[PDB]
Amino acid sequence: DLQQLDDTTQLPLLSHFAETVEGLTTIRAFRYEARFQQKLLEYTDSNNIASLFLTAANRWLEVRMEYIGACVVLIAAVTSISNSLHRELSAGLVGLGLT
Amino acid sequence: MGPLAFCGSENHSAAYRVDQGVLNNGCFVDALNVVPHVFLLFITFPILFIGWGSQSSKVHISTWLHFPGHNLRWILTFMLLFVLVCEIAEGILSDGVTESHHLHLYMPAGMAFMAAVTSVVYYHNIETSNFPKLLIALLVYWTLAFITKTIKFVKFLDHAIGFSQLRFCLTGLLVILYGMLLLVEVNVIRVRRYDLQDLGVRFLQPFVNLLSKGTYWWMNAFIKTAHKKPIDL
Amino acid sequence: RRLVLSSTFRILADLLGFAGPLCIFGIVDHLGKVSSQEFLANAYVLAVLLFLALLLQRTFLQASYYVAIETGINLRGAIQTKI
Amino acid sequence: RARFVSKKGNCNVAHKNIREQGRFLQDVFTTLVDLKWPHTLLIFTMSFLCSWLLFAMAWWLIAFAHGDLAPSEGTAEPCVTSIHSFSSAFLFSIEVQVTIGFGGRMVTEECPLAILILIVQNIVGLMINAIMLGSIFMKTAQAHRRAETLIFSKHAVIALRHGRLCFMLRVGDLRKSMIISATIHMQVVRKTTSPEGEVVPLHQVDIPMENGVGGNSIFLVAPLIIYHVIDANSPLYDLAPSDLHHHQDLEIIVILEGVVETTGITTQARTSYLADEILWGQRFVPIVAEEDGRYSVDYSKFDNTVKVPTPLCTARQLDED
Amino acid sequence: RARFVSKKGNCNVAHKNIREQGRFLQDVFTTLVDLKWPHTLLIFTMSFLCSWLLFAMAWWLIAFAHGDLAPSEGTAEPCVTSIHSFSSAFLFSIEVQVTIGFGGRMVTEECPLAILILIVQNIVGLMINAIMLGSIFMKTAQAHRRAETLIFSKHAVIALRHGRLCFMLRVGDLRKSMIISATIHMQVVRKTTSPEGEVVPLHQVDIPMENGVGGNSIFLVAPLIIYHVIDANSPLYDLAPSDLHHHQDLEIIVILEGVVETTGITTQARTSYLADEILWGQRFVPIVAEEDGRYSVDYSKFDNTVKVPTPLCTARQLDED
Amino acid sequence: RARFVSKKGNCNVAHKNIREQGRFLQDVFTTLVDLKWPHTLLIFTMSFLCSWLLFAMAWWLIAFAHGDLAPSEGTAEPCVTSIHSFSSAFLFSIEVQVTIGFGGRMVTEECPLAILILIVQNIVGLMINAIMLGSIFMKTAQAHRRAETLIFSKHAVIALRHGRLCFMLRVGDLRKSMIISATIHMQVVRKTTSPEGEVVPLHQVDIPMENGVGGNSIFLVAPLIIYHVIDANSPLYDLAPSDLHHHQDLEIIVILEGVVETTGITTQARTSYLADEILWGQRFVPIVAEEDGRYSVDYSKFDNTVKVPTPLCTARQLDED
Repeated sequence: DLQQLDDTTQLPLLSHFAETVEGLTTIRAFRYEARFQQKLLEYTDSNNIASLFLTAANRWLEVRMEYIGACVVLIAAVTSISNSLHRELSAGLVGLGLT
Repeated sequence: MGPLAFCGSENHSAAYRVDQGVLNNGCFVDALNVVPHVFLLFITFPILFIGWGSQSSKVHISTWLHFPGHNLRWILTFMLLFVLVCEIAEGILSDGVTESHHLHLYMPAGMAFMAAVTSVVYYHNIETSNFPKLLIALLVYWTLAFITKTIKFVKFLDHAIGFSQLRFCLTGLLVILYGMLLLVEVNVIRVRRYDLQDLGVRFLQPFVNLLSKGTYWWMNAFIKTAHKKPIDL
Repeated sequence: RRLVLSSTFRILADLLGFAGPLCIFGIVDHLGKVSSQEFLANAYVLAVLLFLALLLQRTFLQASYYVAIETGINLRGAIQTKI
Repeated sequence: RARFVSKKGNCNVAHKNIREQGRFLQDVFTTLVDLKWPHTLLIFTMSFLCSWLLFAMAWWLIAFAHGDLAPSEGTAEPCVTSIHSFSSAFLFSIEVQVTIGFGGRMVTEECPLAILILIVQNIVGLMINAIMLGSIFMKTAQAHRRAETLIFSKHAVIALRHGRLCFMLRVGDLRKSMIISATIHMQVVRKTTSPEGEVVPLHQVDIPMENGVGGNSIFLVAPLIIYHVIDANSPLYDLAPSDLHHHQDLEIIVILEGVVETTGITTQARTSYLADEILWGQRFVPIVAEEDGRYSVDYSKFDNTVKVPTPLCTARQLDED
Repeated sequence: RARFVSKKGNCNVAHKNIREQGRFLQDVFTTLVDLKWPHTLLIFTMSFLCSWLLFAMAWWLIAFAHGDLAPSEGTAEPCVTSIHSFSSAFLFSIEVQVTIGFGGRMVTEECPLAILILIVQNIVGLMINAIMLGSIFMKTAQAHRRAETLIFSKHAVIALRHGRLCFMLRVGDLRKSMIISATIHMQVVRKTTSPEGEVVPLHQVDIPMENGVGGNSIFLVAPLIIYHVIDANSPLYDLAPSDLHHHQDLEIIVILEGVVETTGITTQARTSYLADEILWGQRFVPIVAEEDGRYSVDYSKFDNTVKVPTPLCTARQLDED
Repeated sequence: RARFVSKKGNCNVAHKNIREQGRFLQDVFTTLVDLKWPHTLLIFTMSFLCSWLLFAMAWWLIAFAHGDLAPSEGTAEPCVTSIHSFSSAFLFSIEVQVTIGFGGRMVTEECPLAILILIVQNIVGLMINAIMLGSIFMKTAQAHRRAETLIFSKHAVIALRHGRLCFMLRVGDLRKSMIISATIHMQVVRKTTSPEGEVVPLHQVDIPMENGVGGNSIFLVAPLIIYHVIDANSPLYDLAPSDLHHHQDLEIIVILEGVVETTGITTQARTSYLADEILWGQRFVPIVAEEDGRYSVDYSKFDNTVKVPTPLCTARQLDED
């Protein structure tokens, strides 16, 4: 849904650029330049807030996935030392486990 | 494994004795260490229970002013929580040599662990209320903890066990960080004494805590409300 | 300055990337048959030290990542207004 | 579709975005008795356990600081007798702060610090005894639990009396405790709009209760019929019989306020009515009977109503025949 | 024939068929102080005896579970000292919960279960001390016992003053405790019928007290005459002199409400009048006298009345000469 | 320039030259709970320490007067056992007056003077327990700390509704505790002059709240807009739009009074408005929203206002077109 928000704010900005390259003599003819500059500014603010929200969602996903990726290292390290201290993993195969 | 003593149950029940130099006992100095942690834990759970802890049962749910020292307290807190988890480990490996269950090695930093976590929950709920100077419970905690750790550091100096002991380098690192927390709290006293504009902004990641800047806890409400509704412009 | 904030977050995240092979060296150098040298050669505390160092490495790497995205987004808005 | 107050008297308000949490922090007492009951017993038990355990650690500090927890005992007499554990000091703090005071553990006059910590334990323990027992008595002594022993009509009606239309409902009292200065506020609340364009979403405007003086006071012993006669300055003047249905924005709330004669603390009974809870052209039955020299009201007959012939028009239209 | 309120202020209502007993169950506190006094001392004594005997069985369980009730004693120290019966544990629960705490029976630190049952005995005993002592103080502190020290006239009268008919009665205060904001509600209650056919059996409609502002407030220090002037909007406008007799459906009740200045808790004094308790064409005597710089009211003269010549017609008929 | 009441509700009055200090001396209780909190804990601790130390000197007098502080002991049994210091008698007075009662120091039946001083210590200690614990409970139980959880509008407005000008403000409640009989007194206070020459410096005259009955009572659950319609008998009839600026002598204060339903004790919330805090020709936004069957008010939107077109003239001038 954040991806759909990003593409639905991506297309009015590019069609605004494609409009204002086409009707440039009319838009400069009406002297409306600062107002369509302000319409451009509004379109870029909506584009920047939707790409920043997709960014913060992706950064949320990557900190949660790598925090539970760190739990893999903790649990596999403690079962390698708790099994290799008592029983026989022959004290070299734990380097594969940790690596 | 025995009755839980706080100290040496062995050596024909020695080291409870105070006899000569009264602050020269290590059991006396960690018994002086454990008193500010229970003072914050027993002043703070009432005011956080009555002021933020489900007093507003589901109906509170927006502008977030930060106090100065804001990155420094949380980064210095994670240094404290790191080195005090090393104190819990270096206590329990020193306890596990002889079967006597000396509880002076791990119980006072267990209370300091609960005190440092509830101190940061006290700071997190004393900002965004912006009652600014109900921090006088917190400055009391850094004064008493810094005072009893300097007594523990010079009493470690008086037995001349220094730089070989991990408990010595541990407690000296705790000595310099407790004064660091005390100087950033007197920096909070320094500006003025005993705002940020927010008009429908909803992207909170510049102005949130340092931990929740780092692991993005503000976004969790947006991913909770995304299952309610497809979100809009 | 936001780029050097992003880069020094990647400097400190990749400085904490180089804890792991030292932790592997310490753990299986312990398995060949309290002072500090015995305290940094116990493999249980050395494994939970590896856990906290990798934890801080991952959150500093994603903080480097976010502030680089935010600097590029303010770049894109500024040069779109300049174009 | 969404009612303002419930039929049991609870209000369906969400309270979005209360930013000012420091004004919640400046008050503690109404926040303390504001809580639901297992939080009150949790703050009761953990406040007492907090004070007993912290003063128990203070007595354990005193007995360690004199070396009385050392079992190597000479002849010098301890500051508190017969403490040789932490749990003996926890028993000693439980003997001090509750003032049980058994005497196998007791204070002697060796330590002046034990005398000063006994003084501040007795002051702090008497102060939390005053605050926590008066707070639990004000918790159990409120009359918000009174208000559902003042049962209202499940359906309100509208009927014709003395030529005019009167909005009628009935309210019953269930015990012999009378309510001093029983005041009635009937508020009709809906979304209205100004002629100048101000739209207000829940506009609580009151209708006056028709009393006979004009001041709203009743004497609720027997269940009596509260009636407001719809006049031209009342906002129910253009109410249709067809308007009394679901999803019509029309809500009447009836507020009974008074003070309970047994407790002495005041109360507020509230109910609501949706627009399809109003029965057009109906009235109540007489529920009061007399036998053997006494009067008798029937609470099985309390929501019982009866159809009567009324004209099916507004009170504005009953000024035009 | 059957009066609504008594002359002593009690109301003769029977309350038929209250089916909803769960709303009586949801409240306990006003039901607890609602009771007559030997039920209150029975629930006081049996609540305390219930808690002492149940915690006495808990201490007897602890002393059996350590085997300290076995008289075959070695050297291992008991959890509570010197309990060797059930009745010694009942004495020990009476020492704990009242916090008498003698010390021949006392708790030692062997059993942690004894420490936790001592904690929950002290919490439950302090909680029932707060509830039962505040409940017995709110039982003895109410001002429903005030209301028969505010004695009304035994006979009410109707007389002529300022051209018009005024319904008069007198109310006396018997002590030096003043009543703040003394409000008067006079309600005439009878079976009336609507013009549209609604018969209501006990229709409590109020008459306004003639004050001088219009708001009902008096200052009862001396016994003063409450008078309501019968006007055309008052419902006593067509009252005959021949109507004041027995079995006429006409009942006036007079409600004096205020707050006692000594206790601080509010009160309600109520009386009634039957139709043959109204004396037509009579008035009171002046009962106030002055001597030695002070005023004196005579309570032996308080129900004393006097015949005066009035016309024997209605106030409707006194607009027609 | 100088406001009468603050925006937080405190009043800026100096109280010059109160000569009659004996009427302050005749009352002690409202002066005692009148104090700021560390003076209350100082009078609490020093009242208890005063009574314990003075009765400790009385027990030290008794133990000196029998010669029990002489260590030359024969066989005659002391009046209090095991006192041989002043501090043992201070411990004994702390055992008596708190009723801890350990028993190593205890009273025997030799001295009748010890029995009478034990009786008057127990009476004086129970009396100061009743006064000091009820005084500290009435100190923590007041509802002046309630009044800043009843937040008013930071800016008041004046707008047009039903043809006329209405002075509008909004007041919000922040918790689920309702306020019974919420009364509004809006007072406009300024220096006015009589036509006969009497200049009064702070003339508090009230404007009536427009309710719908005329009696000032609201039901504050949702935050609602208090409006007073400016009429010809109101003193804001000649108010200009240009008059709403700084150093104009015009002050409105808004008094919200009621009783808290949780505590049972009454409250008073007050705010003020300066003349440049009034925004001419503006009104509030609608802050009430409905979602999922419930209503929602927005306290972030609570001081949010909006410009509307009004004529820039007085209400006197709006009778002249």
